[PDB]
Amino acid sequence: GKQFTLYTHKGGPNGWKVTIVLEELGLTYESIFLDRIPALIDHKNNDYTVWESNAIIQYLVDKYDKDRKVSVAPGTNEYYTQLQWLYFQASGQGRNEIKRVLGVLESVLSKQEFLVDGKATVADFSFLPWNEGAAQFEEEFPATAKWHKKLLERPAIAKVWEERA
Amino acid sequence: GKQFTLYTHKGGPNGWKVTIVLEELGLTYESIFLRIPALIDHKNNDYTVWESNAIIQYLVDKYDKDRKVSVAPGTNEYYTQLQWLYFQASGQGYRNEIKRVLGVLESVLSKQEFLVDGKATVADFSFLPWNEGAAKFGSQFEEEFPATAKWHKKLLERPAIAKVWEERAKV
Repeated sequence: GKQFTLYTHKGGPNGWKVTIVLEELGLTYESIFLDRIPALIDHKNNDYTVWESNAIIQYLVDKYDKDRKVSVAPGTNEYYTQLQWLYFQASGQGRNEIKRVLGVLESVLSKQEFLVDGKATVADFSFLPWNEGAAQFEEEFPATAKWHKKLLERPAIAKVWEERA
Repeated sequence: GKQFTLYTHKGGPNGWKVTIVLEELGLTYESIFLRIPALIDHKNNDYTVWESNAIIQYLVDKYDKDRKVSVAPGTNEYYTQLQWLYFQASGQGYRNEIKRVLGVLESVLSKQEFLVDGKATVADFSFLPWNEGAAKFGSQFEEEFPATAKWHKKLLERPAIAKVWEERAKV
């Protein structure tokens, strides 16, 4: 049946992150709600199991985004720039903190289209659920607001966003 | 001159974290006191990266080809190692939060020698500076978390890490 099993909590922003990626990659999965988590089991890789959402996401793109539709290649400088943003997102998902995170984002996005290169990647996507909590916005962080809005309009993400309610 | 420039704050745990890896890999570097930390690789057209665990990933993937202290990119173990690096960055951004983190560590290290089955990696190294502060909470560390305390202690005894710890001491 389904290639992956995703263990998550019901409204879990992290589970949502991972789901956005699964959908972007056209991968089949089953979601199981509990109540670390989230966790991913890959039935085509000996039921290899990984947790930490951004690690899960790295695994999905490196192994299953060979077309680089939403990710850069392993072993390139760009990969470590992608990784740096994925760490920034994870550190920032855990006020002035929100504004500081947004400030960094704006400082980059006002100058280039996406967090790495001029391609939407999982670096950008990783902020969506958190950012759809962090909300006047378009006034103080216009580049970020616009980028966020445009990410939401990608068909896979719009579908996930529907399921999200 | 020095292959890397590391920007960091004077007593910074994240800096020490990165320095551990630079030394384990025998790479030349200069430290400048002031995200931060940030690393500049003069042998890679001054490619520049920040976030200590992204920096560290960069350092092992490119410069630990012998796999002395890391696993190969592409393998499942790589993603497990990555898992622990994210857990290190997150879990340690009352202080039962500390005991929660140590709890997770203990549940693993009581059943296996290191975080990634078999050998010490940067996954293990990543916790060292944070763990040093946490063990300044009396002896609840070695009492509640003996596997973790053993593991931590033995990591500190690695020559390179001992050297970095002398530097960290005098700094």
